[PDB]
Amino acid sequence: PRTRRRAYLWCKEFLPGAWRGLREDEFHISVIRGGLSNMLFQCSLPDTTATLGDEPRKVLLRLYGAAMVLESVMFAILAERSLGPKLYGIFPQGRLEQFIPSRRLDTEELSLPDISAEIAEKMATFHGMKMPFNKEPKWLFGTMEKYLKEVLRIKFTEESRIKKLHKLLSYNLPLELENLRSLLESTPSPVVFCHNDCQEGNILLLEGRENSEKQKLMLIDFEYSSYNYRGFDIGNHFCEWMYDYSYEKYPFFRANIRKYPTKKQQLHFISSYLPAFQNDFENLSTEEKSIIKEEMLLEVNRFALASHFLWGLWSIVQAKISSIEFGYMDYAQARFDAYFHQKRKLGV
Ligand SMILES: COc1cccc(NC(=O)[C@H]2CC[C@@H](n3cnc4c(N)nc(-c5ccncc5)nc43)CC2)c1
Ligand SMILES: [Mg+2]
Repeated sequence: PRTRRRAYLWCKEFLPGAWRGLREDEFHISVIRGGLSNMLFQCSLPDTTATLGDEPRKVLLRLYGAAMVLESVMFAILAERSLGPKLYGIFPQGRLEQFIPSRRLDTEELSLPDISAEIAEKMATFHGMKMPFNKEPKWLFGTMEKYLKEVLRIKFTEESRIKKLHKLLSYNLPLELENLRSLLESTPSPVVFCHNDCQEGNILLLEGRENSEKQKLMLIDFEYSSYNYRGFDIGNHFCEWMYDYSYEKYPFFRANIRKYPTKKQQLHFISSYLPAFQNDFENLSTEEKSIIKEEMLLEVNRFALASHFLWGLWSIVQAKISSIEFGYMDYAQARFDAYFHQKRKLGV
């Protein structure tokens, strides 16, 4: 399109070497993810054109479509620190990032011992770093209260969605949030820099590193990241073991309660997290380690309720406003079913 030109100009003007002197009739762009927001494209030199210096042959273009300062600063910082794709270009419409040869993980891979251990280690790393953002943990209850406010105001026109929403509203979401509030306020959890969306779709498996045991993954997509309770980040990740967003028919996901990590799988994950986060931890006694882990299991199982609640509310608002083809109302109902299931399991 016209879009094609613009993208050519971005690459020509922002990228070094071969790119600088490149013609419009040599530009290779393809869609990776279309839509109206956060569109993703692959852009590349002709296979035929040689590279002057260090310039990449392929880049990823992200377009904002339809807090900008914050996300940009964070992405740049993560690039500088080698915990994210390099930033090659930034502009009002979007950015040019490094193209990492890789694929996203699938849902079932989250439970593989070595994958899970590395995710825990990466999360521990992310959690231990300093970022120029507000350190007060207002994000969790702030976001829930914001989405709850939207939810309570939403009017659907179509009858199907009116009834689905009516069933969700019948839980008494305001009162249930206060129930969650008293539970979580009685559960100490350290405030750390949280990814807040640590799912398979945000975890790259690096090409050529598949044989590495401990270093084959990169966490990406920090758009929800904030200082938050560590319980949320781990609990949210555990919840993600149940949800597979690759299903190709309506509602475009599958939920499987049975796939929530067992006590053993949770212990495996936190056994890998804790030494990467707490430098002393390795040197503690067996009983002290055991005490910490048992406490941490209670912590993250309770914060998993907020994952269900927050993303359930979020998903209701998305049904009203999103352009993505996804069964948002059914996903909201699946999160709320898991919320009540997890409360029954915990006895809270
Ligand atoms: C609707 O189809 C989709 C939706 C999202 C992502 C994808 N495809 C991929 O993620 C593939 C594996 C990773 C590939 N990749 C190489 N470098 C990448 C980069 N820097 N970012 C992302 C990326 C960014 C935000 N969300 C998902 C992936 N992806 C990068 C792109 C192709 C396909
Ligand atoms: Mg994402």
